[PDB]
Amino acid sequence: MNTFIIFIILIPIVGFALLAVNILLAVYKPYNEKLGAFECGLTSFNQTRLAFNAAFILVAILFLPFDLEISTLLPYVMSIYLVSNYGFTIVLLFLLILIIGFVYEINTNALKINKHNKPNTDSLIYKL
Amino acid sequence: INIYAGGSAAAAPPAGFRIHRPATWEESEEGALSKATKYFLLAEMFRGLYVVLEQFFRAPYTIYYPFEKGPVSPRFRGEHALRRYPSGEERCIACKLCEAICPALAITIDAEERIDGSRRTTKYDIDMTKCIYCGYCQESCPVDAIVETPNVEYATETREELLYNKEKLLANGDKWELELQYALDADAPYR
Amino acid sequence: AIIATAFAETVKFSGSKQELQKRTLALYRQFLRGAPTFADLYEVQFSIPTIRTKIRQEFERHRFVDDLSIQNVLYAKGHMEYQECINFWKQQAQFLKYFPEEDDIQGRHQPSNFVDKFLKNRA
Amino acid sequence: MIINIVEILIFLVCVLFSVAYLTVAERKTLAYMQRRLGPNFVGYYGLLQAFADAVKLLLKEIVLPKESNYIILVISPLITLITALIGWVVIPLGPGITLGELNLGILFSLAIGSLGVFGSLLSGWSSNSKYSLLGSIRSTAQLISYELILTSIFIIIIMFVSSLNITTIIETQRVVWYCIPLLPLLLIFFIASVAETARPPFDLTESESELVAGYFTEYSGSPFVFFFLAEYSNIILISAFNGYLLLGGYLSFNYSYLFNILFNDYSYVSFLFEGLINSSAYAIKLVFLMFSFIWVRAAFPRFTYDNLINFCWIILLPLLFGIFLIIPSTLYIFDSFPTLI
Amino acid sequence: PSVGQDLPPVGGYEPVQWRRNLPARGFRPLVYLAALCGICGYGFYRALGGIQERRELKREK
Amino acid sequence: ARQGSFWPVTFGLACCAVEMMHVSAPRYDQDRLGIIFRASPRQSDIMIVAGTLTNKMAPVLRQVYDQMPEPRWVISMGSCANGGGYYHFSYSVVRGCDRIVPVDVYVPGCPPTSEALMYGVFQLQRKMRNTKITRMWYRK
Amino acid sequence: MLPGGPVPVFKKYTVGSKGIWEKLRVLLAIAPNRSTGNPIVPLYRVPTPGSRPEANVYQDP
Amino acid sequence: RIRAFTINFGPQHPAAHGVLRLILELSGEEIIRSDPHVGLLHRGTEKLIEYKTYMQALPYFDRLDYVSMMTNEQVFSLAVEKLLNVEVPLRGKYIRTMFGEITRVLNHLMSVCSHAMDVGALTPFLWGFEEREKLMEFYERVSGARLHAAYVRPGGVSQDLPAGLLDDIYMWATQFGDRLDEIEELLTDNRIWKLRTVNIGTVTAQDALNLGLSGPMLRGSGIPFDIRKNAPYDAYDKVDFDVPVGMNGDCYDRYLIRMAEFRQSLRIIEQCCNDMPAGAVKVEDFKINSPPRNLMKEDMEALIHHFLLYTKGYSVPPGETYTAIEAPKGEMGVYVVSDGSERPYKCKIRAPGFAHLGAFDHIARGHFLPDAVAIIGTMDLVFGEVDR
Ligand SMILES: CCCCCCCCCCCCCCCCCC(=O)OC[C@H](COP(=O)(O)OCCN)OC(=O)CCCCCCCCCCCCCCCCC
Ligand SMILES: CCCCCCCCCCCCO[C@H]1O[C@H](CO)[C@@H](O[C@H]2O[C@@H](CO)[C@H](O)[C@H](O)[C@@H]2O)[C@H](O)[C@H]1O
Ligand code: SF4
Ligand code: SF4
Ligand code: SF4
Repeated sequence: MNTFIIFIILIPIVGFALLAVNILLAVYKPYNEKLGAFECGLTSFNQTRLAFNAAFILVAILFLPFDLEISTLLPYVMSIYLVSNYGFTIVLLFLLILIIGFVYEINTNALKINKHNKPNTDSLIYKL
Repeated sequence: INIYAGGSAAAAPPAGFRIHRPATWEESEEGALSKATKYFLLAEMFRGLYVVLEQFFRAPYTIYYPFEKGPVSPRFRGEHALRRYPSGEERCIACKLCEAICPALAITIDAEERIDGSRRTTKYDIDMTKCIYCGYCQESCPVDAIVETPNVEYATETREELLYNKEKLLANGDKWELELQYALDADAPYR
Repeated sequence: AIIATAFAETVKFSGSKQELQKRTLALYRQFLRGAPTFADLYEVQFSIPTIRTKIRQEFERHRFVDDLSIQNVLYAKGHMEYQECINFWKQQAQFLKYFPEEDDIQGRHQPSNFVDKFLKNRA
Repeated sequence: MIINIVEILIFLVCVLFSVAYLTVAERKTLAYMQRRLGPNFVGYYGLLQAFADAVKLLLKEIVLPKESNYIILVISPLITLITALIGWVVIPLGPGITLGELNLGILFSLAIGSLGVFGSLLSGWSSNSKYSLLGSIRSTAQLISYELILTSIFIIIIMFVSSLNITTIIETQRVVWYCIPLLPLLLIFFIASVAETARPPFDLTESESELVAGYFTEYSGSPFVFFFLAEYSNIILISAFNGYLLLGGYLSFNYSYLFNILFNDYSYVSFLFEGLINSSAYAIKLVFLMFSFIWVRAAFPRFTYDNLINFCWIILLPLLFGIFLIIPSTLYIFDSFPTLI
Repeated sequence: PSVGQDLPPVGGYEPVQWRRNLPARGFRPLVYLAALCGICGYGFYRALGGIQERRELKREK
Repeated sequence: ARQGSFWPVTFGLACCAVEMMHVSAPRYDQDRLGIIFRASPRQSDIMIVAGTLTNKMAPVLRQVYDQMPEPRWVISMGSCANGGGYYHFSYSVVRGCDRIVPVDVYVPGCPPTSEALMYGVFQLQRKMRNTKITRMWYRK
Repeated sequence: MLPGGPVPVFKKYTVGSKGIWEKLRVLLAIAPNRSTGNPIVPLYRVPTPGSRPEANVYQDP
Repeated sequence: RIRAFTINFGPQHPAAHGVLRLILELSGEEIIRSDPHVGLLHRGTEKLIEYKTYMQALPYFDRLDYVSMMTNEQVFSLAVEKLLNVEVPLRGKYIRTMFGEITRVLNHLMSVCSHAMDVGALTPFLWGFEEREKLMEFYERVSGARLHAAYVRPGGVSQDLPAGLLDDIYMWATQFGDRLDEIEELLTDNRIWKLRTVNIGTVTAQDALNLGLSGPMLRGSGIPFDIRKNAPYDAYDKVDFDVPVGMNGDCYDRYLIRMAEFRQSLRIIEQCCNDMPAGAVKVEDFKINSPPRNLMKEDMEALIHHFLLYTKGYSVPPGETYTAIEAPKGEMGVYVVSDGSERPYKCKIRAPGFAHLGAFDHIARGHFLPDAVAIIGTMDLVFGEVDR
C-alpha cells in the first residue's frame, strides 16, 4: 500500500460522493416539458446523420499518424546519448521523410473547408 | 457654365473619389523580417493585454447599492403620490386631465359633489402595471396634485398591491412630501 | 437574392375556376399526405383520421363559393397555412386551435333552446 | 500507512480548495480588469462564493431529458474529474516530494491527458440530437489537434534531459530554466494549453452552442459541479506542466548561503523552510499562469473552427517539425547529447 | 428674455480630444528579435554547459 | 446558498433588458452578489421576464419555465410583463406573465431602473431567506 | 497639433495620480495622455441639481 | 441532391440582442438559406397610435429602438412639425442636435460592444456601459428618465436644460476620447477581430441600394450618403462634422465607420456645448405647445390652451409626410397621415433594422455560422424597431 496506489484507487471509488449527496438531497419530480429539450425544434423520421465536410474526419484520421510519429520519437530522446551521431542522422532522415507527407498535406489543402455558394466574379456583358 | 444631362454638379464625384490602388508586397516600406517578428511575437496582442492590465490598477466604478444610491434628479419619475395643501385639504379637483392625457389609460377617476360643496374625487386609481412613468399627468395637473416621487423601491410580491387607490396615493404623498418639496423647489420654474 | 422557403408558392391568381379547381385539389392532397407529419411534429393526442376529417371540414366550409377572386384568396391563405404547418413554425398551441372538439367537454350546461339561454342571459 | 493517508488528504484538500478559490480569482480579476468588483458579498470579501455555488448546485434536481441517456450523462463528468485529479499524483512540490515518484511520470501525465477527450466525445451521445453530435466532433478535433503540440514540446524538452522523471527534469533546471533557451516554446505551450482547456479565445463550441438549443454541456446539479472542478483543475495541471517543463517547477534562487547563515545542522525547521520556499516558488508560478489564463480571457476575441484548425496544423506544427531538427543539431554541433539522469 | 438659462462661457471651453490617440510604442521589431536570439543563445550556452557537467558526473558515478 | 448564487435565465425580450445589462455593468455589478446569467434554463434558478410578452412568444416562455429545475422563481420586470403595460389593449400582447407563469416578485417601472431590479432581487432574497425547507417537513 | 488632439491629462476633468505614482504611471503607460475616467468629485455634478441657485432666478424665456 | 439541415438559431439565445427566431438551413458548416422569423416583439404600436393624440403617441417611438430613443421621437416630431408648419426655436434645435449625438454615442456603445461580446470580446461591453451610465445621467437630468425620456416632442423640447449640465457634458467629453482609444487598442488592429470581420458580410453598393440598406451598411460599400448632410433637419447645417465612408463593404469597415461616428458625435457635442444659444426650447405658439405654469395659473387664455392641449390635443392639418433622419441604425422614417383631427389616421415607421434583417438572407449565404453572429452584430438589430 503506497500513496500512489491509494490515491489512484481512492479517486474513482470515492468520486461518486457528491453524486450520492445530490441524488439524496435534491428534488426530483419531472414534467414532460422538463424532460423536454428546447425553446422550439423538431425533426421527423428523416435520417440519423447530417452531411459533414471531409476535413472534419480527416483531422481525426491524420491525428493517428502524426501522433504515432511524435510517440516514435520517444525512444530516440531516451536513447539520445547511446545512439551518438548515428541515430541522430537516422532520426533526421525519419523526420525528413515524415515532413514530405506533411508538405503533401499542406499543398493539397486537405484541412481546408470549401464554400459552395461562391460570390459571382464574372463580368456583365450585354449582347448589343 | 455647364449644362447637365441627367446629372448635377453635386452628383459628380469628388476630386479623389477613385481610391489610389491596392499595395502589393513590393512597394512595402517594412522589411519582411520586421513584420514577421510582429507576426510571430504577437505585438498588438501584447499591447491589448497591457491596456487591459492598466485597468486592473485603476479605481473600480462600483457603488454598493443598498448602502449607497445612484444619482437622482428633481425631474425623476417614480412612485406616484397625491398631494395636499398646507391646510391639509387635498389638491385634486377631479378635472380628469391626467385621466385624459395618460397614454396607457392607467388612471381611473370618479367624482361628485362633496358634503361641503367641493369638487373632490371619490375614486382615484392607478394601475402601475399599465403606467409607463412618463410624467404627462404631473405636467397636466393645474394644482400640483398628482406627482411622481423619486422612489423606485416599491417592488411587491403580488400584483394586487400595484393597483394603487386614492388612500394609498394620499398616504404616499403624506410620506414623500419633503422629497417632493425639494424636487418642486428645484423643478417648478422649468415647467 | 432573397430566396423562398421550403414549400413556398408564388402568388398567381388564376383567371379561371377550372385551374383553381386543380390547385385546390392538389393542396387538399398535400394536406392529407402531410397529416402524419402534423401528428408527429405536434404531439397530438388523437387520430390521423381525425386530422384528415378536420381538413375535409375546413375544405367543405368554402365549397359553395363562386366568386373567383375570393377563391383565389382562400387558396393563397390555405397554402400559407400548409407552409406554416409542414414547416415546424407553428407550435402545438396554435395548431390545436383547429381542434376544440378533441378537448374535454366544457361543463354541463350548454344551451340549445330559448329558456336555457334566458336563464343564462344569452337570448 | 497512516502518514500516507495524511499526505494524501493534505494534498487533496489543498488542491480542491485551490480550485474552488481559482473560480473566485477568475471572477475578481476579470472584474477589476473590467473596472468593476465581484464577488465580494457572499462571504467576507467574497471568500465563500464558490461554496455557495456548490451548495446550491448540490440541492438542484438532476433532470435528465426524455431522449437522453442516464448513465453516460451522469458518469462523463465523473470520468473527466477522475482523470483530471489522478494527473496530480506525479506533480512534485519539492525534490521527490510527490505522491507518485514515477520514473515514467511524463508519460503518465501525457497518457492521462489523452483521456480527457472522452468527456467531450461522450457528451454528444447523451441526447438524440444530430447537431450536438457534430459539436462533439468539432471540440474533439480541437483537443486531439493541440495534443500533438503539447506532446511535441514535451519531447523537445526531453531532448535536453533524457528522463521521464519530473523531479529530474526540474533538477536539470538548476542551471537554466528551459524557458530561456526555448522562449517561443513557452508561448506555444501556453497557447496549446489554453486550447486544450477549451478556454477563451478557444471557446468555440461552448460559445457556439449556447446560441443553439444544444451542442454544449446542459448539465444540472452534481454533474455541473464535477465539470467545473474538472475544468478548473485541468487549468492548474496544464499550468503545472508549463511549470515543470519550462519554468523550473519549484526552483528559485540558491538559498545555500542563507541557510548556512540561519542554521548549523539539519533540523525539522530546516526541512520545513526548504519545503515552504520550494512550494512557494511552484505556487507563485502557478498563480502567474492562472492570471495569464484570466488575462487572455479578458483581452482577446474568439476564434472560429477553421481559423483554429488552420492555426494549429499549418502554423504551429511546421515550426515544431523544424525544431525537432534544430535542437538535436545544436546538441550534435557542441557534443552535448544528454546522459540518462 | 433670458435670465437663468444654462449657457456657455464667453471664451467657450478649452478644446477636447476627439482624434485618434493610439501612439506608436516599442522598439523597432528587430531589436526584439535580437533580444530573443540573445536570450535563447545564452540559455543554450548555459544548458549545454550543464549537460556536459552532468555527463562528467555520470562518468564519476 | 440560494441567495449567494442567484443565476437567472437570459430571457430579455425588450427595453428592460437594457436595465438588466446595466445591472451587469460596472456601477451596479450583479456579480458582486453572486449573480451570473445563464443561457440554458437547465442551469438556472430564476426567470426575469424583462419585456413585453407577445402571444407569439408565450409558449416559448412557458417551455423555458418548465425546463427549469426546481427550486425555481420568477421575477416580472417592467409594466409590460406585469400587466401588459403600455400595450395592454393590443391584439398581440399578453396582459401579464401572470397569465402564463406564476410570479414571485413584481418590479414596477418603464423601464425599472437598475436600482429597482436590484431591490426586487433583494425582495426575492428575503423571500427565500424566510423560506422553510426542513422546518416545514418537521411540521408535515 | 491639429484642432482635435491630443490634449494633456491636466486639462482633463478626471481623477489621476499624485507624487511618485504619477512618475510611475507616465513611465508605464502606453499613452500618458490617457485618463482614468473617474470624475473629479468636487467639480462634477456639484452643486447638485436639486440645490442649484439658478432655480430662484429662472424665468420663462 | 444536397439535403439541408434546419437549425433554429434560437427564439431565446445570447447572440440575438432581443428575441429572434433565425431558421437557418446548413449543408455542413455553410449557410445556404436563412429565414428570419419575427413578430415575437410585435405589440401593435402602429394601430395603438391611431387611437392616441400626437402627444400621447410620442412615447411609442422611445420604445421602438430602445437604445436610440431621442432620435425616434426626433423624427416623429419632425414629421408632425412639417404637417403643423411650425418652426422650432434655435435653442431647441441645438438641444435636439446635441442630444441626438449623445444618443448616437449611446447606440454605438451598445452596438459595437455587443458585437464584440457576441464575437467574444467581453471587456469592451463593460467599459462602454459606464460611459452609457454617464450619459444616461444627462438624459435623466433633462427628462427624468434614464432611457425613455419623452423629451423631444412636436414643437421642440419639453423642459429647458437644468443649470450646470453643459459643464458636466464638457467634463465627460474631455475624457471620452481616451475611452474610445482604449476600445480601439483591443479591437481595431487585432488579428482575431480582423479575422472575424474582414471580408465577412460583404454587400455591394448596388445590392446595398436594391435591398434598402442605409447608414453604416450603405456607407461601408462606398456610397457617401448621410441625411444630416444631404437633407439637414435640426441644426446639422450649423455644426461641422465629417462623414466616414468605407470600401470593401465588410464588417471591419462598418466597425471603423461607427468608431469614426463616435468621434464625430463628440465633435458635435463640443460645438453644441460651446454655441448653445439663448431663448425658448419649444414653439411660442400655445395652440401647439403647453404654456408655462405661471401663466396657466394667472392667464385665462393660457389655461384654456393647457386644458385643450392636454384633453383634446392640437389638431394637425390634413395631409401626409414621409420624413427621415440619420438615426444611428440608419435611415429611420415615419409616414404619417393626418385627417385634420387630433389623432393620426396612419403612422408607419420605416425601421432601419427591418430592411437589414430582410437582407440577411442575401448577405449571409455562403458563410459559416460564426460569421452569421458577426453579421447580426453589424446590422445592429434591436427588435422593437424590426417588429414595431
Ligand atoms: C457535511 C455535509 C453534511 C450534510 C448535511 C445534510 C443534512 C440533511 C438532513 C435532512 C433532514 C430533513 C429533510 C427534509 C427535506 C424536505 C424539504 C421539504 O420540506 O420539502 C421540499 C421538497 C419537496 O418535495 P415534494 O414533497 O415533492 O414537494 C413538492 C412541492 N414543493 O422536499 C425535498 O427536497 C425532498 C427531497 C427528497 C429527495 C429524494 C428523491 C427521490 C429519490 C429516491 C426515489 C424515490 C422517489 C419517490 C417519489 C414519490 C413517488 C410517488
Ligand atoms: C469549482 C468549485 C466547485 C463549485 C462550482 C463553482 C461554480 C461557479 C463557476 C463560476 C466561474 C466563473 O464563470 C463565470 O464567470 C463569469 C462571472 O461573471 C461569467 O460571465 C458572465 O458575466 C459577465 C460579467 O458581467 C460577462 O461579461 C459574461 O458576458 C457573462 O455574462 C461567465 O459566463 C461564467 O463562466
Ligand atoms: S406618468 Fe404614469 S400614471 Fe401618469 S399618465 Fe404617464 S403612465 Fe399614466
Ligand atoms: S390629479 Fe390633478 S389633473 Fe388629475 S384630476 Fe386631480 S387635479 Fe385634475
Ligand atoms: S415595461 Fe416599459 S421599459 Fe419594460 S418592456 Fe414594457 S415599455 Fe419597455
